[PDB]
Amino acid sequence: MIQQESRLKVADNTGAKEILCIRVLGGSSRRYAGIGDVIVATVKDAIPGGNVKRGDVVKAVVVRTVKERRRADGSYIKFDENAAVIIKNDNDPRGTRIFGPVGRELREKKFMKIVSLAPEVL
Amino acid sequence: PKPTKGPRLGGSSSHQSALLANLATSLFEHGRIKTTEPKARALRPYAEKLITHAKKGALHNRREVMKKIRDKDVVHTLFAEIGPFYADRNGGYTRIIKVENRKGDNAPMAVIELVREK
Amino acid sequence: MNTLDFVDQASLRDDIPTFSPGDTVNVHVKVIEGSKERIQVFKGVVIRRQGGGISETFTVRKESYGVGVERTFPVHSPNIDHIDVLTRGDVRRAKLYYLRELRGKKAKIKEKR
Amino acid sequence: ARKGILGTKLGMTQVFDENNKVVPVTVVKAGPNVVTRIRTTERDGYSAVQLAYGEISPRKVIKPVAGQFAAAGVNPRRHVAELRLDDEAAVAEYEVGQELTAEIFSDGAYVDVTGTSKGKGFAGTMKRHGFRGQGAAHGAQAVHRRPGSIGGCATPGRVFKGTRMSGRMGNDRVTTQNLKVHKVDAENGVLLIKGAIPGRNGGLVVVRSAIKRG
Amino acid sequence: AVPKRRMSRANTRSRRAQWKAEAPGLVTVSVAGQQRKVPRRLLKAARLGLVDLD
RNA sequence: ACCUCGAUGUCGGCUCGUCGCAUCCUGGGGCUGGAGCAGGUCCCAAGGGUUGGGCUGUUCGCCCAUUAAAGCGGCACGCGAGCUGGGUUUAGAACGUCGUGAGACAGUUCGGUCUCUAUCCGCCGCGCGCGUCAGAAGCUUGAGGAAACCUGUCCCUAGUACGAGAGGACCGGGACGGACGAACCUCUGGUAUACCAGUUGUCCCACCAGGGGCACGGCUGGAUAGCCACGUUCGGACAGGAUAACCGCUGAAAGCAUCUAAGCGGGAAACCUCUUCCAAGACCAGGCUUCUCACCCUCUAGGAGGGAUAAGGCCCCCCGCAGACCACGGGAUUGAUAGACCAGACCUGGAAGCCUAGUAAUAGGUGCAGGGAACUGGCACUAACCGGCCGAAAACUUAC
RNA sequence: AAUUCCUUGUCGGGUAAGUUCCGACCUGCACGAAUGGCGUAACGACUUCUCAACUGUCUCAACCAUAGACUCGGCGAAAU
RNA sequence: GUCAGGUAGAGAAUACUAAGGCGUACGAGUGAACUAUGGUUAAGGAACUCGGCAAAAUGCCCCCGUAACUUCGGGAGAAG
Ligand SMILES: [Mg+2]
Ligand SMILES: [Mg+2]
Ligand SMILES: [Mg+2]
Ligand SMILES: [Mg+2]
Ligand SMILES: [Mg+2]
Ligand SMILES: [Mg+2]
Ligand SMILES: [Mg+2]
Ligand SMILES: [Mg+2]
Ligand SMILES: [Mg+2]
Ligand SMILES: [Mg+2]
Ligand SMILES: [Mg+2]
Ligand SMILES: [Mg+2]
Ligand SMILES: [Mg+2]
Ligand SMILES: [Mg+2]
Ligand SMILES: [Mg+2]
Ligand SMILES: [Mg+2]
Ligand SMILES: [Mg+2]
Ligand SMILES: [Mg+2]
Ligand SMILES: [Mg+2]
Ligand SMILES: [Mg+2]
Ligand SMILES: [Mg+2]
Ligand SMILES: [Mg+2]
Ligand SMILES: [Mg+2]
Ligand SMILES: [Mg+2]
Ligand SMILES: [Mg+2]
Ligand SMILES: [Mg+2]
Ligand SMILES: [Mg+2]
Ligand SMILES: [Mg+2]
Ligand SMILES: [Mg+2]
Ligand SMILES: [Mg+2]
Ligand SMILES: [Mg+2]
Ligand SMILES: [Mg+2]
Ligand SMILES: [Mg+2]
Ligand SMILES: [Mg+2]
Ligand SMILES: [Mg+2]
Ligand SMILES: [Mg+2]
Ligand SMILES: [Mg+2]
Ligand SMILES: [Mg+2]
Ligand SMILES: [Mg+2]
Ligand SMILES: [Mg+2]
Ligand SMILES: [Mg+2]
Ligand SMILES: [Mg+2]
Ligand SMILES: [Mg+2]
Ligand SMILES: [Mg+2]
Ligand SMILES: [Mg+2]
Ligand SMILES: [Mg+2]
Ligand SMILES: [Mg+2]
Ligand SMILES: [Mg+2]
Ligand SMILES: [Mg+2]
Ligand SMILES: [Mg+2]
Ligand SMILES: [Mg+2]
Ligand SMILES: [Mg+2]
Ligand SMILES: [Mg+2]
Ligand SMILES: [Mg+2]
Ligand SMILES: [Mg+2]
Ligand SMILES: [Mg+2]
Ligand SMILES: [Mg+2]
Ligand SMILES: [Mg+2]
Ligand SMILES: [Mg+2]
Ligand SMILES: [Mg+2]
Ligand SMILES: [Mg+2]
Ligand SMILES: [Mg+2]
Ligand SMILES: [Mg+2]
Ligand SMILES: [Mg+2]
Ligand SMILES: [Mg+2]
Ligand SMILES: [Mg+2]
Ligand SMILES: [Mg+2]
Ligand SMILES: [Mg+2]
Ligand SMILES: [Mg+2]
Ligand SMILES: [Mg+2]
Ligand SMILES: [Mg+2]
Ligand SMILES: [Mg+2]
Ligand SMILES: [Mg+2]
Ligand SMILES: [Mg+2]
Ligand SMILES: [Mg+2]
Ligand SMILES: [Mg+2]
Ligand SMILES: [Mg+2]
Ligand SMILES: [Mg+2]
Ligand SMILES: [Mg+2]
Ligand SMILES: [Mg+2]
Ligand SMILES: [Mg+2]
Ligand SMILES: [Mg+2]
Ligand SMILES: [Mg+2]
Ligand SMILES: [Mg+2]
Ligand SMILES: [Mg+2]
Ligand SMILES: [Mg+2]
Repeated sequence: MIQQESRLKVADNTGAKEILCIRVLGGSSRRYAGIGDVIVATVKDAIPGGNVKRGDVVKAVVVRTVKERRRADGSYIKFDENAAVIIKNDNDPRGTRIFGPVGRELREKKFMKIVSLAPEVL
Repeated sequence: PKPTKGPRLGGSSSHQSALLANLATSLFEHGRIKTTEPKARALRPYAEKLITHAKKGALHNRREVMKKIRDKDVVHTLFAEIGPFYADRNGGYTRIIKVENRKGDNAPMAVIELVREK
Repeated sequence: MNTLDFVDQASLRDDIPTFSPGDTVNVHVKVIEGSKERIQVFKGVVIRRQGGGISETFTVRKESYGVGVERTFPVHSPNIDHIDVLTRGDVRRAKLYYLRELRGKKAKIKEKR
Repeated sequence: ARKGILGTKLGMTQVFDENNKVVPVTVVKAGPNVVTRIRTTERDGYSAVQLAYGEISPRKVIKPVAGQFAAAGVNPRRHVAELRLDDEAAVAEYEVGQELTAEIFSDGAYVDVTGTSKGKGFAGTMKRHGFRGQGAAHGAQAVHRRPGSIGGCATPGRVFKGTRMSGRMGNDRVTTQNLKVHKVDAENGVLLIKGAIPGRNGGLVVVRSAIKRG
Repeated sequence: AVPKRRMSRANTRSRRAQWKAEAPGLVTVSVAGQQRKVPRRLLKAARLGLVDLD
């Protein structure tokens, strides 16, 4: 449940390690982005040697959030930290490897590449 | 029992508690007191649960009532008279009857007493 | 008693073992992967049990690839097919929320005697 | 024709469908109704059926109401309402005396549920009308929950009837529509509706068929 | 705010009219063999001698 | 220079709106230098919608990320007895400039009190009285109003129409959303001032043990009910009528022609039904039906006045998730209305006493223990009473 | 520039976005040497810009208690 | 202006208390809006605003360890 000006730990090896939200995509006047909701972001700090450098405006997708998410079957998935992966405009990650577990909602948002690439899916 | 729904009776939450405890002590000591009608309505269930503690004779129940009441003569008289007196009455140990209104503030008055029939 | 009991007795589940918060369990959840039924096991520590009878829920915590995970289930959910209690924990609470703030060897549970 | 029944709101719980998805349900006792009267255009000016629900002691029935039930031939009930029908061919199948139970509905049937919503007392414009408040800081002076402007200056010089102000809230007829009947417990005279129903527990509701989704 | 005009006698007497009292409803009780009138609220308390019938 | 100088408070922002259409989006079209995609221009259309930030005191404006779109205006450049007070316009100080100076500057900079118990109209809710040709009660019809109306993406159709290629639809179907609104509390989450536990300081209950008062509920960890959103569910429809622009049919005047002159049609989120809610003080004060349908006295017999009643209601009483009071709803012994009591659900988390292990702090057992509010079911034990107050009919005319 | 109207001057930094800010440039409307000029460690309830932390300031508000408001009894004004 | 019990405590601070002194002069009710004064708040964390205004936050003792700069005193309780 991510606002604008919310900071999310980047969860792939693009080089960035923190981002800040700029807008939530998926509708006019939208507020929150749970798991599976693509946002536009600004990179707030990155490893200096990476390709994704600091200040770059990028497109990321949330893969785990601290706020609980109801599932259709009555179950809930809740993480201990907010994380996003930087993807392309082609709906696939820019990095070559995903770190940490990833909430299962990306499979019905057609983020096939990420779900295939994260060590284990929740 | 069920809490006060509106603002607490003595002007605050802590004053209502001590106010109830003093009212219950006086009721058990004298067997009949006259106070205001809301205070009497609040004192009925609170005093009857102490009487229930006194009806069943254990050290644990004596400790609970001493926790709430803080007067050892009244605790003795509870467990020596009132508990045994109500060994065959199942609840409803008290009786509130409405009496004439006060004069200074025209406060609705009432009297609580202990039932002496069975 | 408890008015809607007559509507809720029907769907209550048998074969749910007794388990208290502090217990290490594995819960087998059945999950569809493109209409293909697989079974996925969540092995964690029970950190609460919010009381409701049919609406009874329980929360499990598990530390996975460096990130903590909470999974909350309804106790009588039929996606759960099986709950295994592996060990019994020694706790003094009904809700072990502090485990979300402790990490590692300090997230340990005393073994029940 | 638009079928319907009177009942009470027992409470609400959850069920799991066959595909293992939790469904919130409100449980309604759609207990027996006797029809006590028919309204027809030839006599009353419109087609409707007056039916009675509830259990009441005859000692508690006022003599006019008891007489109106005697003219029907049925024992008095607590509540009496009526269904607006549409034509006479609809009221052809209702006769004064007969019965109707929850088995009028079925699985998947969409129903409109009419109830009377909970009372919210004297409510302010934020609770009542969803007003934006005002600032909690930066200098705001005793206006943290007040409506503010209620018109313009000297033209029109008044406050435009219909202005949203603060007053009694709740306690109103509310129809929630297109609510799925998850399951009718036929033997126990209960029906389980997917969603929420207006009113308190043990309140009278009218469960009618849906016109938008019939 | 402040009253713009002095208010008229009809309008003054219109809501001075609402400031009235209602007489309590009395019932009869028998104390010491002689009849007295008391509110039905105080009926029991008169019947067991806890209200002072002057 | 027409009202206001025995006072009409001055910019911007906030809150809350309201109306126009000179239309920003959505809807309907005509012409194109309109192949399609996408446009240009004009016409019709005001139902709903019309984002969050950076820079600046900002309006204006510049930019950032979006969006179907980020419309323009009137209302004392709407709105300070509704807020603010950054701007502007006192008194302090300083810079630059002018002045001999006191000082001054549509020059700049730092600081700089925003009063009011609502009388009347207006508006949002709530009662009391009378009326609707007897007195009451149940269910209703609706004239007349108010509410609501927004919209995107993906996929089939279809890589099809069209096009050299790039590109790529009309129309019709299917799936999921964004914002908004309403009800609700099963789930999630919040809160919890008479719930449970731990704990520090101090005093007290003679002392030990166990507890209590006070320190923001002392603090801390949880927390059922109720209220609630961050939660759950549902909504905007379908269809019909009359149309706007526009498109016509059959057609004279005017031998051909023309949507018009006689006649007949298609035609949009606008209008009328439709959906939801209020609604007979709707004075044309309505309809269906049930109940009571009676009992005397005086004035002087014409009408009135008084009184006792019925059906019914009101107060008193026990309450409510109904509530500012009032009203509303339920109960009132032929009674489960509230409290107590018993049991259950639930919350806390394993009471006290004893025994035991250890030098001890402490740990184990007895034992899902003890405590406990709201939720459910039993139970007349306690209160709902040896009860008062209101409250029922002229006739006449014609038709029958 | 507490000084520059022109002006949101120009270039760099800083932000996703920089009319303030910092470092410089010199076209000083209209700086300038005891009405001192230029620096300066320490000091400041001074003015300005920034980061971390922290939060109901905000998204977007909900709930609890107390004093009023509200009801009952007593007394009992006011500006106008 | 004088006197200055106890227990924590550096303390005449603060919490609770002793002796002593008060309960100080309208009350009784009541879960309305709204105002005031306190409290808590999921996710986010200055996105508010003229401006982090107001709140939140740090806070004590003992060890370790402390920067540019300096007028050699400091900065310094730096920071950690
Ligand atoms: Mg309460
Ligand atoms: Mg209050
Ligand atoms: Mg008070
Ligand atoms: Mg206290
Ligand atoms: Mg439990
Ligand atoms: Mg607010
Ligand atoms: Mg003020
Ligand atoms: Mg304030
Ligand atoms: Mg004004
Ligand atoms: Mg006017
Ligand atoms: Mg002139
Ligand atoms: Mg004049
Ligand atoms: Mg003037
Ligand atoms: Mg004047
Ligand atoms: Mg004036
Ligand atoms: Mg004047
Ligand atoms: Mg306005
Ligand atoms: Mg036009
Ligand atoms: Mg327009
Ligand atoms: Mg168009
Ligand atoms: Mg065109
Ligand atoms: Mg319309
Ligand atoms: Mg600025
Ligand atoms: Mg406007
Ligand atoms: Mg203005
Ligand atoms: Mg204006
Ligand atoms: Mg103003
Ligand atoms: Mg002002
Ligand atoms: Mg100012
Ligand atoms: Mg000056
Ligand atoms: Mg000079
Ligand atoms: Mg109508
Ligand atoms: Mg609502
Ligand atoms: Mg519940
Ligand atoms: Mg909770
Ligand atoms: Mg307690
Ligand atoms: Mg002792
Ligand atoms: Mg001790
Ligand atoms: Mg203590
Ligand atoms: Mg004391
Ligand atoms: Mg607590
Ligand atoms: Mg808590
Ligand atoms: Mg609640
Ligand atoms: Mg012709
Ligand atoms: Mg022609
Ligand atoms: Mg009218
Ligand atoms: Mg009528
Ligand atoms: Mg009556
Ligand atoms: Mg009643
Ligand atoms: Mg119990
Ligand atoms: Mg124990
Ligand atoms: Mg009960
Ligand atoms: Mg009479
Ligand atoms: Mg007459
Ligand atoms: Mg400057
Ligand atoms: Mg200058
Ligand atoms: Mg400039
Ligand atoms: Mg620049
Ligand atoms: Mg500079
Ligand atoms: Mg000089
Ligand atoms: Mg000079
Ligand atoms: Mg000189
Ligand atoms: Mg100088
Ligand atoms: Mg200088
Ligand atoms: Mg210096
Ligand atoms: Mg100084
Ligand atoms: Mg100062
Ligand atoms: Mg809201
Ligand atoms: Mg008060
Ligand atoms: Mg008074
Ligand atoms: Mg001392
Ligand atoms: Mg002191
Ligand atoms: Mg003393
Ligand atoms: Mg009140
Ligand atoms: Mg507050
Ligand atoms: Mg928060
Ligand atoms: Mg938090
Ligand atoms: Mg910051
Ligand atoms: Mg800002
Ligand atoms: Mg900033
Ligand atoms: Mg802003
Ligand atoms: Mg501050
Ligand atoms: Mg503070
Ligand atoms: Mg150091
Ligand atoms: Mg320094
Ligand atoms: Mg330090």
